[PDB]
This record gives sequence, structure tokens and C-alpha cells, in this order.
Amino acid sequence: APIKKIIERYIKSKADAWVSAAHYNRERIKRGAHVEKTMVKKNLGRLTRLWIKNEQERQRQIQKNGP
RNA sequence: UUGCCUUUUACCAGAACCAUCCGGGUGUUGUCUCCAUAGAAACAGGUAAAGCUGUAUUUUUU
Ligand SMILES: [Mg+2]
Repeated sequence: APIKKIIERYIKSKADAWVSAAHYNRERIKRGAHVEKTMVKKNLGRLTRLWIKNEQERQRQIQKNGP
């Protein structure tokens, strides 16, 4: 259990870093700043995965406490 | 922080910080150079030349 805890923590940290980075990027993209074509694709990918995660979490929520 | 862009150098041109560099000033020492190269002149005056002053009838002195 302790290991599972620790890893859960560290991925939450990493996850936090990721999500915030993504958010920063998307504002940056909106602004129309210098940004790497590759970087923009990366951000698109991240934000998609993020969106899917959000979405299916909402599905879970819907299930877990009725319509 | 913007721009070109989009990958970095290289860059756009603004900011704030800072540094580098091309030079500069004096002052003092010292050297290098070109010229030099005297160990004593005044006083008494005269000569000539330079620095100031001078050319009584009510308050300065007639
Ligand atoms: Mg590469």
C-alpha cells in the first residue's frame, strides 16, 4: 500500500504539471505566440486526452449519483 | 515583452538591468628627444627702462 500511495502522489504531481502546462500552452496558442508546430500538436493531444478523461469522469458521475 | 516565424543559431526592436570594446581627460612620476648650460646680483647715487601718487578767503592744510 505505501508504494501505491507514493506512486499515486508522484503521478498526481506529474499530472498537475502536465495539465497546467497544457492550459498555459492553449492560452499561448490563443494569443498567437511563437510556438512549435510539434508543440502545438502535442498540446492538442494532451488536451484531447484531458478532455476524454474529463468526459468519462462526467459519465461516471452521472452513473454514480443518478441522472 | 513583442515581430519574422516557428527547431536552434542567426535575428526584429523595445524595456529593465548589466557587462565588453573603440576611445578621452587631467594630476604625479619617470623616461626618450631637441635645445640648453648660469653659484650670486643689490647698497651711495647717476644713466635708461617698468609699477603708484603729485601738479589759502566756512568742514580738515593757512
Ligand atoms: Mg531536434
